[PDB]
Amino acid sequence: SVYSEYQSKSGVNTNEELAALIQYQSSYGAAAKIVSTVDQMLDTLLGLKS
Amino acid sequence: MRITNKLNFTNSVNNSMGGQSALYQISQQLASGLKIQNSYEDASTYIDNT
Repeated sequence: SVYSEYQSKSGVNTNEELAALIQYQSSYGAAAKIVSTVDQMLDTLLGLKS
Repeated sequence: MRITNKLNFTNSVNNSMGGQSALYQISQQLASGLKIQNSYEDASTYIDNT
């Protein structure tokens, strides 16, 4: 029991749930998608110099 | 509103894990072969038995 309870600590950031979040990260790839669209908007911007 | 969607990510793991723990708890009764093994389950019965 002392092992089990103190095995709980996680100390540093560990993986039980932290492991779950990894699959989620891809969502930012969608966030990056917009950032590219912002650059596409620069086409509209400099198009106005042309 | 916003944080809620992200925490269901947290919650479901908690929910399934808890069910796993209850499954684990049942398995401990298999190991014990007893209704309880301490007082934090039922002291009255625990004491009643004594």
